[PDB]
Amino acid sequence: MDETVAEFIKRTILKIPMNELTTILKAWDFLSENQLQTVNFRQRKESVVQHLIHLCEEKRASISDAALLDIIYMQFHQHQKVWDVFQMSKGFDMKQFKNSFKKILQRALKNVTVSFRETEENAVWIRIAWGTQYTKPNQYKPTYVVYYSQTPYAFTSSSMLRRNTPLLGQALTIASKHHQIVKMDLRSRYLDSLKAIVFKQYNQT
Amino acid sequence: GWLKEIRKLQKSTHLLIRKLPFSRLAREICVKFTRGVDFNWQAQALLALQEAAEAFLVHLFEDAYLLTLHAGRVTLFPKDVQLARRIRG
Amino acid sequence: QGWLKEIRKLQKSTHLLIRKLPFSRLAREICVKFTRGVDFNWQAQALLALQEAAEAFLVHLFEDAYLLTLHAGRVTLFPKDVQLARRIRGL
Amino acid sequence: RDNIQGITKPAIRRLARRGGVKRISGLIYEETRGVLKVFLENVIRDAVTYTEHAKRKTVTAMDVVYALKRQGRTLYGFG
Amino acid sequence: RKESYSVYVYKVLKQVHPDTGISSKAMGIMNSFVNDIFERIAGEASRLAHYNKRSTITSREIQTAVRLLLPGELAKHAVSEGTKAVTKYTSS
Amino acid sequence: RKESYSVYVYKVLKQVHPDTGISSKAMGIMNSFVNDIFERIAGEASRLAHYNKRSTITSREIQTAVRLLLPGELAKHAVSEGTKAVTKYTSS
Amino acid sequence: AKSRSSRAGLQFPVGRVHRLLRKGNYAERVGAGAPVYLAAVLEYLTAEILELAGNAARDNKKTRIIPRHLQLAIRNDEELNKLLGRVTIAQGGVLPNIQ
Amino acid sequence: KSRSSRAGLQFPVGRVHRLLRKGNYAERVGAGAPVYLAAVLEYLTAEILELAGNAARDNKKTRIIPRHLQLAIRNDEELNKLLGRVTIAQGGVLPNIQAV
DNA sequence: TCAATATCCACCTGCAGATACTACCAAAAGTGTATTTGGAAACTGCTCCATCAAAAGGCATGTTCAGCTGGATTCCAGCTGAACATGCCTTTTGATGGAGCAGTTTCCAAATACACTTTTGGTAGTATCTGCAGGTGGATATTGA
DNA sequence: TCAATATCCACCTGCAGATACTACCAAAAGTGTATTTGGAAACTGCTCCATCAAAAGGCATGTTCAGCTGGAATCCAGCTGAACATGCCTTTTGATGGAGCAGTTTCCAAATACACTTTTGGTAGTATCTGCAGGTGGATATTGA
Repeated sequence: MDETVAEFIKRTILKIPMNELTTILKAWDFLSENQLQTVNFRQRKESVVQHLIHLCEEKRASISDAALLDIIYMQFHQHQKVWDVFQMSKGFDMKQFKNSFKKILQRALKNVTVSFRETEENAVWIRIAWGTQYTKPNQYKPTYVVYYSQTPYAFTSSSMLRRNTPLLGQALTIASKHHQIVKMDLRSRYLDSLKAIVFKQYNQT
Repeated sequence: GWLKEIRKLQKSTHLLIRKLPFSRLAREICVKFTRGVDFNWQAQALLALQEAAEAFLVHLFEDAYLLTLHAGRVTLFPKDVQLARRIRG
Repeated sequence: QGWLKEIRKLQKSTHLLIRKLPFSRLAREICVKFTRGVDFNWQAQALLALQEAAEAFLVHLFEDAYLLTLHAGRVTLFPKDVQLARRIRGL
Repeated sequence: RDNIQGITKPAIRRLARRGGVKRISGLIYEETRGVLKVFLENVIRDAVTYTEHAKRKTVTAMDVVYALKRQGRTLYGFG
Repeated sequence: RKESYSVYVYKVLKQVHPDTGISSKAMGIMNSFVNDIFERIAGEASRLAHYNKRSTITSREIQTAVRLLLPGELAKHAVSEGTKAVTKYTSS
Repeated sequence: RKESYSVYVYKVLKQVHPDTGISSKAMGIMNSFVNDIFERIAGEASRLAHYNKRSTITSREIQTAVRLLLPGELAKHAVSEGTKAVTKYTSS
Repeated sequence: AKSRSSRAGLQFPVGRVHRLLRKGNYAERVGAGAPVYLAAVLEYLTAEILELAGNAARDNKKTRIIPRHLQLAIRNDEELNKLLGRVTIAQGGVLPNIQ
Repeated sequence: KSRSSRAGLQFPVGRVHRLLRKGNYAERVGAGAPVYLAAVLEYLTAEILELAGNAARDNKKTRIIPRHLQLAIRNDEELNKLLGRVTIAQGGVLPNIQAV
């Protein structure tokens, strides 16, 4: 594979504690369980990741697979990031939402990378890597979004890279069955705490 | 006059290349060796690199203008920069 | 001609070009000015090492310096060429 | 823009003047840029090795100083 | 009392050029070659461990020193060879 | 946690030029100067002891390294100063 | 019983390299895999040079290597010359070069 | 009772000893090596500072800056030889123009 | 263009120095095994200092001109190379002693460890004070005449 | 040479950003006292190789001449610098992260010591064989014709 995705996957895997590497790998499912059994998880981390990277090289891994891995990693390590809330008002199936969001971003910006993954409670996790009309995207400064289709609420992570927030909000508002969006008075590092109060307000207005 | 500008620029010590262009170039070069990763750069590292580069270029220009005069000229040619690098090693 | 035959012959070879006794004599004369006036002995391989190094130095300097005659549009080697080569090298 | 055309004619003229140069040919502005690019590539390659060895994502001044010292160039004012 | 690398140079030579000998003056040059590169690599490896406050020299220090010293494709192949050697040393 | 030679540079300065100060950028240059010469001298002294199969670095190694590194009259005066220092250190 | 050069698959000595690293005041401790790596590197470089030199010898119609051949090899190669640019080979001569 | 005082020095003898011990220069270090080396370092330091202060005086200033160090070094035949592969930050160049 | 003379190039012969091979050996150096220990990896976490945007004004960009310089040509006298005849200095060879190198003693100097005192680095909060920027007045060289 | 204009120096005032000076502290580190150990100096002896002589001839030295080249003087056209008007990119500032750096734990890999093989360096002695020099012998360009 390209030398730029090998480094991405290696750096991503070196961040994962040995106490839970196997669970993440199993969820990713890119490597078969037989290949996992082939590996030794007791020698130092560098050799383990060398072996896993060789396995990925035998197959053909694309930036989509690595993006899926990064999404899965953040599902477990939510607290690493600060999470902000957005609200949508004045208002499609999941596939239409996916296509509209992706096409909006691809029209505004020539070079991007988008990915989705489903989750319980009708949730969808989104990862966006921002680019420009001249330059490639940055895979190490992404933007993560958690949107619950049966609700007008959307939660966002604080990137060290602005200049794309209004476009993101517009894409969320258009791809879904809404036409406006605002920011709520809630922000913290604990996504579940925001979630609980937000749906408490949603169910009990 | 060239004579006033030479005298003024030899009394001075400040850097002559602007910062942001040099920073952009040095970050563009770095990303090729890091395999796509955008490394961070301390502020005191870019100044070091700039000082070194400007010194290198000034001394090279001196050595080359030594070779323009050897040939009976007043005007600096690339012909003269190439040969100085060969002789220096 | 005669210069081209000699150049071709000499670049094809490896042997030393300065005679040995004169080089030995000069090196010993230089050593005696250090040492506080006493005459040191010399191994033979030492003098050969020094001679190889010296001839290499001189041949390479002549190479670097005949590039400055042609720069100046000449064919004849002058001393200013050697001086400037030494200056630019940093010696 | 190509990020090396940001090294302008006046800057190169200033470096030349500080070097004592009276006149300059119009073909000196592209030659200098290549020289500078080569120098920077050589230094930065070694600087990045020193910091990736240490398992960092941040280039410090000591890495640059070590690289230059390797290349035969010793710089004092930094630490 | 005196020791050298001539045995191993002769083996390598008979391994790449089986029909070809080597004179005594040349093997001195090769022995000098081997002693020089050793010193350079070990010197760089000494500093990297000092810069980073380490008391042990490992294969990683040697690898980094190889990358710093050797130019281009030559470093690439040297790294490959050393990595294979360590790999099959450990697996025995 | 960080250490330097600034105190002693300031003393020496007040000892040669009592009316004269020094800026912070310049003392960095002087600290870099002191660290460089130390490394050179100690590096040469390390080799002389290795060449001659010695396990100890003494004042003789430093003296020889000084002669090798420093040019001309500067080495002469440095040797004089070091010899006096050792002489009056021993006599106490 | 078994050596370490054989485990590694090498001709160069892994014990001697270990000894020289320990006796050279390079650091307090020395790992197990450093001598293996270094011996492999040295073997690779030796083989490269000897290959080029044997080729040069054959071109000149000789069966034995001499310093002339090593010099030709080194100066005809764009990388070995950069590694060995401050080095003079005894009894090696110069490359033929007019103009 | 300090070692620098016994020797007549301002530079630190104990620190030099510690740095020689920790630098992997040899398995042992004697007692006169630190004093000898500290004295040499002090001599060179003062030799540079004198010329730098003189250059500052010529420029009508009471504070030393890297320009003065550069002038001192490059106008002295021996210090330039010692420090000829060195570039000094914020030092500039010596004025030099020449007729054709 | 012709071609003898160098000159080149190839090819064969002989032999002398230097290579490669075999045997002995012995020592010193590397390997295996078991024990203990300490350095470094793995995981947390917190504060610093790096990165990203924005607003504007100062330096760079573009066009024209004319004066200066680079480059080619001609001519002539100085100076280098080539050839030839001498002979003086280098090269090769061999008896000789001075200095390097190994082995044995011992003794002086360095490492190890514990207690105790001193010094240096960093922060808080000052207080100067040196040097730079702007303003103004006096004095000369060079531009063109 | 006259001369105005920059330009050159010099002096002055103002101020603010940076250097010296105190306090203080407390952590790290250096010093002093005993004790043990081993590295290097001092002495003797031995044999290797480096200095010092004397013949032989091959390369260096000196003179002269012919021709090649360096250097100076013309001349012409290309091209670089200077000046002016304009606008775009760099500099400065403020706001957040995210990555470096310090802390704790533990476990795995390194040092240490002892007993046992093995490998490499050196020495006779053997022989053999590669390449250098010589000479034959075929065949090409070359500067004088």
